[PDB]
Formats: sequence, structure tokens, C-alpha cells
Amino acid sequence: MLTELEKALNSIIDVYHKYSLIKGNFHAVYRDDLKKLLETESPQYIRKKGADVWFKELDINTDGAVNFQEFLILVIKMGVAAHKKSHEE
Amino acid sequence: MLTELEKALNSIIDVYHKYSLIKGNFHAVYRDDLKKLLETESPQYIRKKGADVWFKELDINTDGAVNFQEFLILVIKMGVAAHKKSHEE
Amino acid sequence: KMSQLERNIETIINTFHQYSVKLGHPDTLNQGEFKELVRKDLQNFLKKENKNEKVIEHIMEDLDTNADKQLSFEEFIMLMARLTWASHEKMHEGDEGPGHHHKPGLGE
Amino acid sequence: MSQLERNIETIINTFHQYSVKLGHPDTLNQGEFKELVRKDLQNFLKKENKNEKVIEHIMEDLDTNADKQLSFEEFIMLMARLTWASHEKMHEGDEGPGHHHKPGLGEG
Ligand code: NA
Ligand code: NA
Ligand code: NA
Ligand code: NA
Ligand code: NA
Ligand code: NI
Ligand code: NI
Ligand code: NI
Repeated sequence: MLTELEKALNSIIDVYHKYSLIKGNFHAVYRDDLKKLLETESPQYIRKKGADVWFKELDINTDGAVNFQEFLILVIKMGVAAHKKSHEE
Repeated sequence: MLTELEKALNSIIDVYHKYSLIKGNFHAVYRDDLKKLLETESPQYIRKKGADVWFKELDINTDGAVNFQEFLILVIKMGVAAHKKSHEE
Repeated sequence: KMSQLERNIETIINTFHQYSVKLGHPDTLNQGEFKELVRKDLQNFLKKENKNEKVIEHIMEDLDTNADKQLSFEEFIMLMARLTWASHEKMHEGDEGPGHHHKPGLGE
Repeated sequence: MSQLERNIETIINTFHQYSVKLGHPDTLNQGEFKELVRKDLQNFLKKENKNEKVIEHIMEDLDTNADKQLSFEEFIMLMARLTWASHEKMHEGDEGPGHHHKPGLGEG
């Protein structure tokens, strides 16, 4: 059996595929898919940047999609921000 | 012998290490290292954004350094931009 | 309430804090604390690496971007992203399709 | 032009050599992608080149636009992945100390 930390990492994979498997390329989250990901999975202080602002930041190769590596950029930034907020209370 | 394309990919690794091996962590390009990297390796239309703007965009985990994966963000953006430039007057 | 993604990030933060905490206050992971986290909570994802203590120490050195023999959370979370990426790559190792399917990931 | 610019130029020129052949001048169809991989990535993708089904699924994975062809934006992600994979090969099982590169991808 995997540990709780290891389960959390595999669960992050599953979270991404809930949106990447909606349509098109299996490992591509398009702009409208990213909007739903942000609205469902991220807290308000992350959503407040705007889905279009996040999408432009994450689509590194400007191909109109966010792949899994680019999604991990969002995960890293969400984690650093969540740690910082927990480190202020 | 590797092909010319394969040599180009390995040369991109060598470019990063010219600056990441300057000081500190072997796979970290710090703010002053990135400014030298941009001034030496990238064309004017890339440099004009400014080293500080590039550094903020590349330092995904906001740890004060650019690692090799974060450097590949710059390579991807330089490559896409250079391809568009090849089709312009 | 928290989303699935928020809970996963919370698990990462709390696991980091369980080994870094110093006199009840948040801190950083030294090499000894990093090895204990890796030995226990990444015993499957880093099963082979855990057999070589020098390999674990060099992973610490590679992540120690601040060159202070300590892993802040910012330094540590890069390992979490790499292992998440590696586990997904394991799910698609030698994939021929068609369609999307995940084989077992890291440590399985 | 700098070393990095020349490397990027090599990537662009190689892509263009195959994308001009058939269909749209700035995309690779599957046949041209296989030819590029077979010739210009014969070492970096040596094992994958032995299984045509694997090459076709790499194409499908890179086809983020879901249009059965690779624009340069889609193709350059393969270049970043192979560059990363080669550097990971140079540090495979690294114990340190210091920084050292073993031979990279393609045993070169
Ligand atoms: Na998709
Ligand atoms: Na993209
Ligand atoms: Na450095
Ligand atoms: Na960084
Ligand atoms: Na074409
Ligand atoms: Ni997948
Ligand atoms: Ni073109
Ligand atoms: Ni290296």
C-alpha cells in the first residue's frame, strides 16, 4: 500500500485527468477546461487572478492547451501559496 | 555519432550549465546568472523584456533560482518566437 | 470545503511540516529530517533510491537551490512535482494506445 | 548568433525540412514525423523507433491541437522532453559530490 503522501501525488494526477479527458488530446486542458479546473479545484485567492490570465501563463508553448507539465506549474504555485498562508496564522 | 539535431539538444544542456555552474547549487541559475545568460545567449527581442521580468516568469517555485526545467521554459519560448521570426519580413 | 486538489496540497504541506517543525514553530528540513521523510513517506516512490543513502543525500543537494544545507518548502515542493510527473510517466511507459489508460504508477 | 540561437535554429531547420513536404507547410503529418524521428532522432529514440506503434502514440501525445498533425509549437515540446531526458540520463543514479555528466541519451 502507498503512503498518504504518495496517494496525494497520484491523486494530483487524477485531478488533472478529470479535465484533460473532457475532449481532444488526452493530456491537454484547453482554455474552457482550465476555467472549470480553477473554479472547482482552486481556492478563491487563486481563482481571483482570472482563468484567462492563468491560461496565458501556463500555455508555455502557446499551442492553445495546458499539458500535464504545465499543470504542475499551477500545482507548484498553489502549494507555495497555500504553505505561505498557513505560515501566517 | 549523434545527429545534428541531437547535438543541438545536448548543446542546450551545455548552455545552461555555463551559467548554473558559476556558483552555488549546480543546477541553479540565480538572478545575476540569468541576466548574463540573457545578455549572452538570447536575441534583442528576447532581452528587451528585462532580466527581472524573465526571472519572475521562470522562478516557478519562487525559491530565488532557475533550475534546468525552468530554463527549458525559456528555451521553448525562444524557440516558438524564433520560428515566428523566420516567417516575418 | 476543500477540493480534492487542495487536500492533496494540504497533505504535502503537513508532511513537510511534520519533519521540519522545530519547537512547535515551522522550519526547514535538514538532511537528517529529509532522509526520514523520504524513508517513511516515500518508501515506495523512492524504494530503490532509499537503498543507497548517498543517492538520497545527492537528491537533497540537488534540491538545495539555496545552498544552505536546508530545504525550505519552496525547495522541497520541486521533488513533489518531479515525483508526480514520474508517476504519470510510469503509468504511460511504453504506451501504444489507442485511447487513454493508466498502468500502475511509481512504487507499484 | 549565440550557441543557444544556433541550437534553436537547428531545431527550426530540421522541423521545416519535413513540414514543407506534404500538406500544410508548417505542420508535420504522421509520416513526416516518423521520418524525422527515424533519421534525426535515431539515437535519442533508438528503442522507440523499433516499435512503430510507440512512435504513433508519441505523435498522438504531442498532437495537443487534436488535428492529426504537429505544428512547431506542438513539436518543440518533444525537443524539451528529450533535452530533459538526456540531462536526466547524465545524472542517472548520481551520488555526487560535485557536478558531473555521464553520457546522455543515445549512449553518446
Ligand atoms: Na483534453
Ligand atoms: Na501548451
Ligand atoms: Na548555480
Ligand atoms: Na526556481
Ligand atoms: Na506539412
Ligand atoms: Ni495520463
Ligand atoms: Ni514554419
Ligand atoms: Ni547537470
